[PDB]
Amino acid sequence: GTSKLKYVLQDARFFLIKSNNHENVSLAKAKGVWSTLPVNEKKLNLAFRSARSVILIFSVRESGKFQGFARLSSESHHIHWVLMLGGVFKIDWICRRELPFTKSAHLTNPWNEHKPVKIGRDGQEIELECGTQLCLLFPPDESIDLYQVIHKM
Repeated sequence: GTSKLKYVLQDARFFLIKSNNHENVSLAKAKGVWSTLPVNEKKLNLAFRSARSVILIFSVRESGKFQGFARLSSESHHIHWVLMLGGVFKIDWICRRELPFTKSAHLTNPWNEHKPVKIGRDGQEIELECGTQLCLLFPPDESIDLYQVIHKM
């Protein structure tokens, strides 16, 4: 179902994460971690303290798709990334399935000039309504149990 997912997303904040290669997103899916440049690190740490859930929505450059989304479970703290980096965020994946950009063409992001939500620099914040609808478009990931994520909120 979608009900626990909607609960996790209620009043969340959303950020677009752009990776230049699939290897880094694979590492993040395997190890439950993400790292970003300090300008984005500072924004994510501020957001983590400010909201019930901070959701990272991942897209590999040139792939034409999102590769999934995850919830921050920690601030950054001080991984063989394919590359100055900041700390390491621990994340819990909510969906490890892909979503093609063709399916999100009706969603615009007011915080990026109402451009389609696929468009944005690494770290671009996605407004609440747009980000919620974007996450709800992903195919359900039946391997994930949101019970454990709910308890961390």
